[PDB]
Amino acid sequence: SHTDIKVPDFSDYRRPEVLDSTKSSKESSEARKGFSYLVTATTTVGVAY
Amino acid sequence: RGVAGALRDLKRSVLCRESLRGQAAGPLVASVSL
Amino acid sequence: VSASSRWLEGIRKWYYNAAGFNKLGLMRDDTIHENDDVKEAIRRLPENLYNDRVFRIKRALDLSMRQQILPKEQWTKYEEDKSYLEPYLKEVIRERKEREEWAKK
Amino acid sequence: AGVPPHPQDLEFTRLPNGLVIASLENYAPASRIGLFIKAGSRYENSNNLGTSHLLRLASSLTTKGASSFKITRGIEAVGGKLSVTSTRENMAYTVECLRDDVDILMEFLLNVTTAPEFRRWEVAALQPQLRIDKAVALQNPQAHVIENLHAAAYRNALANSLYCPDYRIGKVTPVELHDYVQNHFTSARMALIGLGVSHPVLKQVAEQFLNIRGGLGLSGAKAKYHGGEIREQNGDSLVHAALVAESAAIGSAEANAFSVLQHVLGAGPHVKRGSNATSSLYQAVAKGVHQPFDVSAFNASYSDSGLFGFYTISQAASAGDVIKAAYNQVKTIAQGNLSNPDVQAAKNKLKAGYLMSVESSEGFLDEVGSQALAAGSYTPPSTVLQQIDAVADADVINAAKKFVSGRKSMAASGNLGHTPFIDEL
Amino acid sequence: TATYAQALQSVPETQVSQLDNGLRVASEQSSQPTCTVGVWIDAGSRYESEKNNGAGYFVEHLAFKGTKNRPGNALEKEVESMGAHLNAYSTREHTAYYIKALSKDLPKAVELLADIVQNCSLEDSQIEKERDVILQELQENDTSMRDVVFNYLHATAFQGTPLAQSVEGPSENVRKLSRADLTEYLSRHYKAPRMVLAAAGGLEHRQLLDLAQKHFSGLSGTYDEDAVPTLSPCRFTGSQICHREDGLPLAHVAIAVEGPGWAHPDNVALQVANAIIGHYDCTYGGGAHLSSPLASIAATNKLCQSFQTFNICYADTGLLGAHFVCDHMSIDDMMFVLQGQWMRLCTSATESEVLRGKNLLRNALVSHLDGTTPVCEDIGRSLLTYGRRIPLAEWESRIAEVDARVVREVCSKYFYDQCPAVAGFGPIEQLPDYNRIRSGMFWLRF
Amino acid sequence: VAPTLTARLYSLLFRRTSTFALTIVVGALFFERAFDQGADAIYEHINEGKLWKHIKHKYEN
Amino acid sequence: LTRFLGPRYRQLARNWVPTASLWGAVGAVGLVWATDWRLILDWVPYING
Ligand SMILES: CCCCCCCCCCCCCC(=O)OC[C@H](COP(=O)(O)OCC[N+](C)(C)C)OC(=O)CCCCCCCCCCCCC
Ligand SMILES: CCCCCC(=O)OC[C@H](COP(=O)([O-])OCCN)OC(=O)CCCCC
Ligand SMILES: CCCCCC(=O)OC[C@H](COP(=O)([O-])OCCN)OC(=O)CCCCC
Repeated sequence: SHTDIKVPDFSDYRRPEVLDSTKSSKESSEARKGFSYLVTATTTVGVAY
Repeated sequence: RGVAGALRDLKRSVLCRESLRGQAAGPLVASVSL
Repeated sequence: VSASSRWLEGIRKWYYNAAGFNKLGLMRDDTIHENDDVKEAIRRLPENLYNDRVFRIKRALDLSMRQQILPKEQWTKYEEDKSYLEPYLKEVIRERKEREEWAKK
Repeated sequence: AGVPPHPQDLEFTRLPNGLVIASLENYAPASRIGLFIKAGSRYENSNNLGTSHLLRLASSLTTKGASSFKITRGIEAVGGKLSVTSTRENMAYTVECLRDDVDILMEFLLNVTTAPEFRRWEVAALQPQLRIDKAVALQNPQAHVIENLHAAAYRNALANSLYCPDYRIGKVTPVELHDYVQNHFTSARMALIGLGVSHPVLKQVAEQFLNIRGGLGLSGAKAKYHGGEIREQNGDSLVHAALVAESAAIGSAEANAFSVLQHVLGAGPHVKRGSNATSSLYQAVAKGVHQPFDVSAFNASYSDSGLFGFYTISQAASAGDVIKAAYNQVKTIAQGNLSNPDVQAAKNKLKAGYLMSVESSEGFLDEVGSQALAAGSYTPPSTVLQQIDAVADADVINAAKKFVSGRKSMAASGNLGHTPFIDEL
Repeated sequence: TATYAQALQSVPETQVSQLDNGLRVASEQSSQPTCTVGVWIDAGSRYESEKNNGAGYFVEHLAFKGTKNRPGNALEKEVESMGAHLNAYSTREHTAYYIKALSKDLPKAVELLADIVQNCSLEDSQIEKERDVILQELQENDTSMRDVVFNYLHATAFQGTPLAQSVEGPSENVRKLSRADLTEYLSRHYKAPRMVLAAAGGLEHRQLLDLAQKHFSGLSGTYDEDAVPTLSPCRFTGSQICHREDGLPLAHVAIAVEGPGWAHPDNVALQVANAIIGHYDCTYGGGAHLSSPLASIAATNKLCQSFQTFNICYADTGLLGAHFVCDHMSIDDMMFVLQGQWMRLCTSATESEVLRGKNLLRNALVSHLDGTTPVCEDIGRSLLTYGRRIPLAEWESRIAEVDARVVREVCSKYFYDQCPAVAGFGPIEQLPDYNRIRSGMFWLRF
Repeated sequence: VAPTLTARLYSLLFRRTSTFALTIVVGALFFERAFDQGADAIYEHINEGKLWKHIKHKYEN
Repeated sequence: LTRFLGPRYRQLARNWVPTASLWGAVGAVGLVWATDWRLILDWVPYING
C-alpha cells in the first residue's frame, strides 16, 4: 500500500533543463549550480565594495 | 553481523500462507563476528 | 650496590619529605594531575584501591581546609608508599601510543 | 578448454594428545581456518550459566599477544573476518582472509583462543552486549521455543541455553571466563581445520601452540532426557509450537533413519511459493486447516542424545487442530503406511541437501570441523550417501514408532488458549 | 606454495556460446556433484509502463504454478522428488529463474526451465488466487521500514521516470492486471537475445549447449517490426521525501547521489570508498576500535543501530550513498558524521585506508563467488550488464589501479557539491532540512 | 563556447570554496575601479558646468 | 607532540597544500585590496588610476 505513493508532478516548478524525464540532470548540473553561485558571488562583491 | 539459525525495530509481519513456509524450525546456532 | 644507590635514594627520601604530601596522609599517585590517561587508569582501579584513593584525598582536602597536617605517626612513610596507579597508567599510555603508531601508517 | 585441474583430496591427522588437524588445499584465492572446540553451552552448570555466551562475544578483547585495538585493526587492515559460532556442543572460532595473510590471522586466532587475558574492565564493558545480543536473537519466536524446548526436554547440559540467563547478565566474572577456557579449550577437545592452507603449516601450528593439557574429560556429564512442557503466554499474532521425543545420537545408524524420516514428513520448502506437494506433514494439516500455517519436521542430533518431532505455526485458535493433524500423520507412518517411492524421494532430498550444504567453503569447513569433534574422522560425501542409501523403510517406520511411543517434550509461545498440553494429545 | 595472484589464474574460464535464435549459453565448470542453472532475463519494472507496472512480479507468482505440459503441481512434484530447489527473483532491471540440483539432474533441470519460460499456462483461476496473495505481500512489505525507505528513495530520486516504480507495482494494478496484460508482457520481453542460460557446477559446457538447442530452439528470436523495447535514460532529481510517523520506534534514513551505471569503470573506485566507510550493526564486536570513523563514532556515541553504504547500479544511472537506522535524537549527528566522511574522502583520502578498502573489496569479491548459485548468478547477470564475464584477475587489476588520488578524484566527481536524494521514514523530526543536507555536500574550508 | 558559459565558470572557479573566494576578492578589486569610474562619470555629466574641476582651467595659477 | 610525524600525516599535508596556498592568495589580495596598497597596485594594469 506504500507502493500506491507516487511523488507529485513538479513540472510547473522545475527549471527548463530538468523537465525532460528522458534526459539526464548531469547535462545541466554544471550550468544550474553556476547560475545560482554566480548570484552569491556578485552579492559578496557588492557587499565587499 | 549477529546470526540465529534454526531451520535445519519492528522486524516485519507475516500474514499469508505463502510467506509462512520456511519459518518453521527444523537445532539452534548462534554466531558473532566483527 | 649500597654506596652510590643509597645516596640517590637518600636524596629522593629527602625530597619526598620536603614535598610534604605525606604529611596529609597522601601517597604519590594521589597527587598526580588528572589528564585523560590518568582518568582511565583511575577508572580501571579495583574497588578497594579506588575507595582508598577517594578517602585519602577527602581526608587531605579536609586537612587543607583546616590548614592542618596529620600527627607525625600517621605520615606516609617513604618506604611504604605504594605506586598502586602506575601499572594501570603505564598500560593506558602503552595503548595510546599503539593507536598513535597505527594512525601514522 | 576451461576444464579445471584435478581436485586435491583432504588430509587428516590425529595427534597423540587428542588434537585433530584437517587441511584441504583447493588453491582458492581466499583461505579459511577454524578452531572447533568442545565448549558449547552444555558444559556450563547452574553456577556459571551464560559464561560461554559472554565468551562468544569476547573474541576481540585483549590477549597476551594482541591488544583489542590491534585485533580489530589488523584483521580489518587485510580485509579479513573473525567469527565465533556456538551450538549446544561446540564453539567454532573461524577466520577468513586472502592467501597471503593467513600468517597474520592465524596469529590472531591463536591469541584469541589460547591466550585471552579477560581484563576486568574490558569484561565489564562487554556485559551489556549480552542483553543486546540476546534481544536481537529472541525477536525470532523460533529462538524462544527451541531454547524452552531443550530446557523442558533435559535435566542438565542440553537444557542450558545458548544465551545468558537475564539474572547472570552483569554477573559473569573474568575468573569464570578464565576457568571456562582452561578446562574446555584443550587439545583433546579441539580440532584445527584449514582450507587453502598446507597441512605442514597447520600441523606445525598445532604442535607448537595448541598443546594444551589439563582441564576436564570429554563430554562432561551425560545428558539425561526428562520430558516436560514449557508454555509462554505472550499474545503473539501466531502460536509457535514444537513437539519432540528423544531420537538418537549423531553418528549412529538410527540417526540416519530419523534424518530420512524428516524428509519424508517434510523438512523445508524446495519451490518458491509452492504448495509443498511431496510434504506429508503440510498436506496432512492442509486437509482440515484452511487458514495460514506452517509445519516442519524437527531433527536435532547430539553426541549423547537427540530430539525428533515437528514444529508448527498457526493461528491461536487452530493450534490444537494443526498439532493433532501433524501428530496423527506421524502415527500413520508408525503404523506402517509408508511407500518405497516416498522413502526414495526423501533420500534424494536428503542426499541432495547434504551435497548442497558443502559447496561453499564456509559450509564445508563447518562440516569437517563438526565431524572431527563428533566422530574423530572425516567421512567423504560418497560414503555419506552410502550410509543414507542403507536406511531401510523399516528403519524409518521404527523411528516414527519411537517418536509416537516415547515420552514427549513440548514448547509453545503465543495465545495458548487452544494449544493442548502433552496429555491432551 | 601458491600466492593470491596465482590462485586467480587457476579460476576456470567461463565458456560462452550463443544459439541460432540468439539465446546466450554460459557456464563455469567446477568439480562438484551439484550445480545451479537458470535463465536470466533482461526484464523488470523499468521496462513496465504505469498500466502494467506489476505484471513481471505477478508472473513470478505464476511461473511455478503450472505449464501446458506439467499442469498444476506436476512441476512442483518433479523438483521436490529429485531433491532439487527451484527459486526466482525480480528486480527493476533483471528477472531470474534458477534450479539447484544434482549434476546428474542437469538435463531435467534445463528441460523444466525451458518449459517455464515458454509454456507457462497462466490459468485464470490461478491468476485470481495469486491476486490476493500479492496484496497480502504488500501489507507485509509495509511493515519493513528498510524496504519502504528504499522504495521511497527510488520514488523521489527517479521521479517521473520508469525507475521510480516499485517492482511489485501499486495496489490498484494488482486488482486489474488481466491475463492479456501478462501474456503481452511475456511475449514482448521473453525473447532469446535478452535471455541467458547460465550454469555453474560439475558440468561440461558441451552438454549445456546441447540441452539449449534441444529445449530452447523452439523460441522466437525474431523481434517485432518496430516493437523492440529500448530503455530511455532516467532523469535523476535532487529531492526529498519524508514520511513522518512518530508511532514507530526508530527512524530509517536513506541518502544518495546519482551513480554512473553498471559498465562505468568508476564503480571499482566508488566501491573502494564505500568499503572505507563500511557498515555497522549494534551486534558487531569491534565497536570503538573499528577502522571506519563513522562506525567507531557511531558505536562509541550510540548514534545508530545500523548503517550500510551502497552503490546500486542501473543502465547508465544508479544510486550511490548510505542508509541508517537510529533513535530520533540521533538523526542529525549520523547525517553530520556521514557527510563529513564523504567530504573527507573527496578531499583528504589517505593511502593506508585506501589499501583497506581495496583489501575489503578483494575479500568481498572472492567470498561472494563461493558456491554454485552465486557464481551462476554472476554469470547470468554479468552477460546482461557487461555483455561478458569479467574474470577475477581483471577485477584485481582495476582494484590495484586504485590509490588515494583515484578515490579523491572519483568521489569528488559523484559526491562533492551534488544534489542528493533523501528518503526518511519514522520519527524524523530531527532529520535535517534539505538545504542543510545540501550544504553538507561541500566544505567552506576546501 | 559549446559548453555553457555558467557551466565553465562553475567547474573552474566556483566548485572549490578557495577559488570561489579568490574570484570574489579579485572581482571586488576590478569592480571598485570600474564602478567608481562609471559612477563619477555620470555625476559629472549631469553637472558638467557646475563642478570645480570643470572651472579649474580658468584659474591657471 | 611527535605523534603527527608519519607517512599518513605527510600524505594529508600534501592533499591540503593546494587549498592553503589558495587561501593565502585570498588573504593577500584581500589585504592589498582593502588597504589600497600602492606598492603592489601600481603594477596591476587596469587598476592604475
Ligand atoms: C584583509 C581583507 C580580507 C577580505 C577579502 C574579501 C573576502 C571576500 C569573501 C570571500 C569568501 C566567500 C566564501 C563564501 O561565499 O562562502 C560563504 C557563503 C556560502 O556561499 P554559497 O553560494 O551559498 O555556497 C558555497 C558553495 N561553493 C563554494 C561550492 C560554491 O557565501 C555567502 O553567504 C557570502 C555572501 C552573503 C553576503 C551577506 C552576509 C554579509 C553580512 C550582511 C551585510 C548586509 C546586511 C547588513
Ligand atoms: C567571513 C565569513 C565567514 C563564513 C560565514 C558563512 O558564510 O556562513 C556559512 C553560510 C553558508 O555555509 P552553509 O550554510 O552552506 O554551510 C556549509 C557547511 N558545509 O553562510 C550563511 O548564509 C550564514 C550567514 C552569515 C552572515 C554573517
Ligand atoms: C595592520 C594594520 C595595517 C594598517 C597600516 C596602514 O595604515 O596602511 C596604509 C598603507 C598604504 O599603502 P602605501 O603604498 O601608502 O604604503 C605606505 C607605507 N606607510 O597600506 C599598507 O601598507 C597596508 C599594510 C598591511 C600590513 C598588515
